[PDB]
Amino acid sequence: ASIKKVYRGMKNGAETINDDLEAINSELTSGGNVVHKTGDETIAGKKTFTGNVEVNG
Amino acid sequence: MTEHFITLSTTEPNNNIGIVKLRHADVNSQAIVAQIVENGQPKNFEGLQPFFCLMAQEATGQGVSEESVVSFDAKNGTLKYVASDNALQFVGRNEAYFSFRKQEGGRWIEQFSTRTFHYIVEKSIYSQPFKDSNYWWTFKELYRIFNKYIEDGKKSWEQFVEANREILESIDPGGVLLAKVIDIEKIVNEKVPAGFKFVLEHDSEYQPEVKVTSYKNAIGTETDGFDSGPVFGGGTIYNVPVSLSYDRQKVYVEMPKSYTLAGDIILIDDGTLLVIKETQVLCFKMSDAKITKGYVFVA
Amino acid sequence: MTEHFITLSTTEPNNNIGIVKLRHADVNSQAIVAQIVENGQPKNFEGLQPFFCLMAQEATGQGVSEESVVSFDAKNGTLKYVASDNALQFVGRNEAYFSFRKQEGGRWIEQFSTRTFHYIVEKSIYSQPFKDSNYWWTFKELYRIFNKYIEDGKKSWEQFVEANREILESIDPGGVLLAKVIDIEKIVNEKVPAGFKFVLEHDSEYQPEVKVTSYKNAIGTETDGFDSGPVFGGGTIYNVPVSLSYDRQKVYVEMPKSYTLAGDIILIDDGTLLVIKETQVLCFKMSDAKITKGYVFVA
Amino acid sequence: YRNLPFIPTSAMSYDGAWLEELIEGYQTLAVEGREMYSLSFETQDMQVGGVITNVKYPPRELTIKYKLEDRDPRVLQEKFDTLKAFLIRQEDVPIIFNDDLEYTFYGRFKTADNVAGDTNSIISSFTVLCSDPFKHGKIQSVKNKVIEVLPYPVKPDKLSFKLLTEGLLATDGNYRLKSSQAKKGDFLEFDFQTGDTFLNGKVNNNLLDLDSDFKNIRLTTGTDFSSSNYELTIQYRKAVL
Amino acid sequence: YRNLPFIPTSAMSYDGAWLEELIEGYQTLAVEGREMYSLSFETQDMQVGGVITNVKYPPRELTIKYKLEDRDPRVLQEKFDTLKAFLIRQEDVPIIFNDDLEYTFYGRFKTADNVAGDTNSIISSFTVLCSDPFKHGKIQSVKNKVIEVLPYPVKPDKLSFKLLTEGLLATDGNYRLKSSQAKKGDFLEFDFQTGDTFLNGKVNNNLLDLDSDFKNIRLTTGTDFSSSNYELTIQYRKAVL
Repeated sequence: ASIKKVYRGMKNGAETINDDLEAINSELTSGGNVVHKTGDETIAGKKTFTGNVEVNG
Repeated sequence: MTEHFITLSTTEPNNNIGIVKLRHADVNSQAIVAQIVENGQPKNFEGLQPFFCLMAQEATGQGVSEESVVSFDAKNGTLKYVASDNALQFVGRNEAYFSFRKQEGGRWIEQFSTRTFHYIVEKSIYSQPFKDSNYWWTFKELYRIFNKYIEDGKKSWEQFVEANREILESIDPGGVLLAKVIDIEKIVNEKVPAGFKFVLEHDSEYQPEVKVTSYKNAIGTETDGFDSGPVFGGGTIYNVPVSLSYDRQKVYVEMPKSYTLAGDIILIDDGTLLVIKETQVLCFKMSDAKITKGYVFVA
Repeated sequence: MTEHFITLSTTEPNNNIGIVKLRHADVNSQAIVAQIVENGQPKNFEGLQPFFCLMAQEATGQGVSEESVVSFDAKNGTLKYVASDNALQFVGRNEAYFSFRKQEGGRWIEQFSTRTFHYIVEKSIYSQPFKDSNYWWTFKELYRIFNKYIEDGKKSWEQFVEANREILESIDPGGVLLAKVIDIEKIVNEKVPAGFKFVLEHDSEYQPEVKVTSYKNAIGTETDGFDSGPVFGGGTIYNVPVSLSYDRQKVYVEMPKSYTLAGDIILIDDGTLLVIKETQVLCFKMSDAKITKGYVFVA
Repeated sequence: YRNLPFIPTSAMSYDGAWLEELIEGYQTLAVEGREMYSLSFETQDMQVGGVITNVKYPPRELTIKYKLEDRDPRVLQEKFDTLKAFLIRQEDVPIIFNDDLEYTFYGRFKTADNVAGDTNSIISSFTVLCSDPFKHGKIQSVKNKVIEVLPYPVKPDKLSFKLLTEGLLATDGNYRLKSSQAKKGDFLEFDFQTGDTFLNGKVNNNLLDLDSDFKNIRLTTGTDFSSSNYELTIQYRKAVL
Repeated sequence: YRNLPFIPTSAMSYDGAWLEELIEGYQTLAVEGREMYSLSFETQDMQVGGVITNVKYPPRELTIKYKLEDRDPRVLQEKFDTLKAFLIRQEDVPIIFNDDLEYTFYGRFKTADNVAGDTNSIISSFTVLCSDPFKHGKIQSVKNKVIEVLPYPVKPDKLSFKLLTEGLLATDGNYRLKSSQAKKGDFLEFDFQTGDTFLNGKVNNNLLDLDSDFKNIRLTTGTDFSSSNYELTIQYRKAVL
């Protein structure tokens, strides 16, 4: 997620933090670079599943 | 909002059965949903205005408590009464019922009422008296006195300044001149860009726009640590009036003499620089260029 | 941190819940995870702030507290209140409840409370000493000492002016400086942001840019109706000099004394507000934010 | 002056009416049996200790201590004749107490203790047998799951199912309610616990539930039926002993 | 001023919680039956004297004298409603007394004594049937032999065996635990007395023990199982009457 840097004596201290927290939380539900439990997503790289895999589709 | 469902009768001799319990501090939420039934069938009170009648303990007379019900369906015999401040005033074990009258004007004609139901009100933090300054109080009492100290205090200060103004101001032919000058001297010290000059060195060959803001108790600048100040995340932000002067790779920012601050100069990664002296922060935001150095102007 | 899972009702007594036991000196660890239920179904307190309400000690009348709940989910009706010093003040049995309140600045819109629950506070090796409540004494002593400043301040100021009586009369002969200063303040009251402060409430969390313009005889403002004025469409448009001051969701617009206009405040449903007094209009244009309320500043 | 009927602290509301209000001179003095309940046990003792075979919940009877007085012996006799007529009932009756107004018992008059034939101010007691030992609170309508603090497992009153898929398969982990070849495509199913089953509007007892379905289901403090296949509206009453 | 809950000398802990702590105004006055135990006897009397056929250990019930008081009759009723809900249990519950904290009883609420419907300060009692009349102390894990002073023969909780030879033949002189065709070459097997048997990690209840094996074994003060063929880890709890 694209986040702004927090420093001492920042104009709008609380505002910047709120926007940073909302930007991170948005990626926890949809989009970004993380695989979600909901929605259609594309995954790249060697994924090694040590556990058991079940496909219903 | 919370609803309380009751099926009240006008024929069935209940007298006390049918409990409804609320509490003191419940402004406009706790509402009573009642079904009116006569001889096992719903009663149509068409043309009759419903009323919430309350028989309060140690507060009886001729009009103990009566409030008109606004939300109601007379065709099906249903009503919704939201408990008012008066209804919740009587903390304890009370009796209530619903009246229905076809009032013409002053004198009534037809008035039928439902059986009595128990209307009990539990105490709140607000209703319970608490000990303060070796005296017993309630919240509403102190809140009234404190707000009175604020209202009367400000009126007393407004008059103190006004009265002390007319002593020097009106009672003197040349005293007006003195007073006017101090006022102008302050407006020039605060609103006009005067006694304070700051230099901002940049990479650009042009004239970058600079915006200056002043604020106290900003994030991580408070005296007693983080979130110790009266206003979290910065107090009041003042847009500093500026008079811009430019040279090759140098910006001379002229500011009012009141915004004069000699503190630590902190340069951030981009077109932003801060001057921090304890809690007081002076912010410099530059567009289309990168700040390389910042310092107070010297002659 | 320790979690105490309990289910609290608004409509049923909370007697069947387990023993809620907390330790006296635990700081911010002892959390009460509560499920809010109403008539068997979960309650949605959307738009309402939950509060922990601990009632005072019946015997002494000390120990009353109302605290804002930090973590909570209004949609599902769950809250996680962490006990504070005031909550685990008294060692032993305590009587408290949770209230849900929607407050619009100072006035209460609606509030609904859960049925009272009981919790026990266990003895710790540590025992925190509590200052006997003196809100009334502190507030009135501050009012007393401030009024002492007004009494002593008026006496000291009169002593000052009267001692410098002759000096104040012999300061300016005739009025050469007075006539010069009156010309300075004439331009300071219209070009510098002087005495006129207007407050604009907004929906934005940031600092929106405000642009103020002054004009006479705009459409529908003329004295003798539409197109009755000398210049159709409006007269000369003056760009009002501003000294912007910002607070959370509030913009303090300082303007020159000449632009002082107390008329009808008309709010269009966007980033535009008007102050109309007969033919004179003062326009307030705001960027990247919507104006909610507009009023003249009062301390 | 005013001859106001007195209602004591622990008065009894038999069939919605107060007896002390009904009969002048009548007064409920004490009510016993409701505050404390005893259990029936089946024990299969062995060499060491003994295992519990079955735990039963006996129907409790509440003893009502009353005082009826009248100066005239003829009227006093008539007063009792009214009392008996009111008490002696062929079907069960809803009972509420002035001190515990929240709940409702469901019993019937059983036996009366010996009554003296002199004084003109008689104090006696009579017992009221409650077929169901539980006292029930208000009726509540909750969607899908019960989250309320339930002190005892409660048998529901009505289960309003609204299908969304092919078939109905209601489960909470312990009880499984089956309905094969059900009315698919949003059709209401009423399962009235204190009577019979319904389909949409009409009564359908024969077909509604499958052979391996449950109607002896009990609600605990954390019973969940919520599923994407059906929208359930549970109707129950809090039962206490 | 502090409203501290009072815990009496012989207070009862029902399911880990104190009732006097649970219910404001509740106080445990006396507890009877624990101090002395009675035995059941089967006698085959003859011409002179009479021989004892069998000695049985009946399940004892502990009667608990309590006092509940409140100024308000409405609240008092609610107080009892909470007490009943807590006492009335479907399964057995661990009981510990404030004067004998070392041991733990395992019983269930049975019958409550008659309760008055006036005063507002009630004093009565209730019996708590313990299916197992032994009070159990702390759980102890001892290797091979029990040398502790055991007042009564104790049935173990878990027997952890570790093989060294071909077959398993656990003996103490009276009891013989046999397991033919066992897992030779250091294989752990759990004999959980309050459930089933285990083999290494997997549950093997059907094959583990032989037909002539014992699971009714009792530990005396001088029980020895120590052998060169197996390494035993006995897990037991001291039982007292």
